[PDB]
Amino acid sequence: LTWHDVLAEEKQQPYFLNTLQTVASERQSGVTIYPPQKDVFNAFRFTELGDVKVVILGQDPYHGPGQAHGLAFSVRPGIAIPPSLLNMYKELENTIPGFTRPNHGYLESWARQGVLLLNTVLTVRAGQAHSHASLGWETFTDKVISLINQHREGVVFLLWGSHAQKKGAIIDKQRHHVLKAPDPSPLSAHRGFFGCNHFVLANQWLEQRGETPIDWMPVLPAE
Amino acid sequence: NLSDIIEKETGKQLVIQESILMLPEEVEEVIGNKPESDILVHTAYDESTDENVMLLTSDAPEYKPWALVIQDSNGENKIKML
Repeated sequence: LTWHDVLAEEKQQPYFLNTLQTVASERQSGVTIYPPQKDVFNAFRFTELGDVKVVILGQDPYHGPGQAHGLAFSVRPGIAIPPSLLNMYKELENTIPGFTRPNHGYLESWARQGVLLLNTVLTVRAGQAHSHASLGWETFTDKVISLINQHREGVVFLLWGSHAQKKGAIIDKQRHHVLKAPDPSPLSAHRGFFGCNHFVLANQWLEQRGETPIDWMPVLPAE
Repeated sequence: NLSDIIEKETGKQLVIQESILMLPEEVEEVIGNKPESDILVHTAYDESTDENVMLLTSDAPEYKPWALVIQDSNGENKIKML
């Protein structure tokens, strides 16, 4: 069960080719888009289908230079921790034993442990937030979540904010564990995200199923 | 641009780190006023005061300024309609 195996038929779809072609055309026309084309599918690269244990949905990649690199919420090394990720940290410190706030926002180690850090829209025009929505990525990421709901069993979904929560409609809630809560954005963290305990609840669900829990402390690769 | 609108109301020069999309119902509670459409919460951090300056606008490509929210080290907002 790999991505190339289940997504092969979807790569052929007219709407999908339309999207990649629009993005590519814009890049060719001098429109800077993030992340670099080489990093657009990193989430699937780092986390294969049989390895998906936790699914955390984001919206679109960061629109600033050097921030995004294919993973949701994660920023490259040397980039300031974005406010939301910071609040994700504040909740982890409060709940996960042994967790101390990191000094970066690079989450490759999460992806390596089975956390599919997926943004619903995989690209953005530099400087303009949400510039690539209603362009095809949503349909694609809808199928991706549909494929996970289908071929897998017991995956714990972490849906933050009402936008993300809408994608729970295609997830059988008896087949998969779905945890809802408001977005970790400073504006909304104080109405349900803080104290949601999503991280510890996620690991408890993973241990009560034979799977090895996630070590939420992110690590930095050398040099 | 959006960064100037932040400097226009607060006098502080900050870079927008993230822009989180939010539905009318979500921002209705916190702000205490339901917006006409989807809102983008443009968030910038100001370590100088440990505050979070959030510039809320309508969705792309209009980005019509809706309000300015400042949150302090106590998670308390200071809302200002634009």
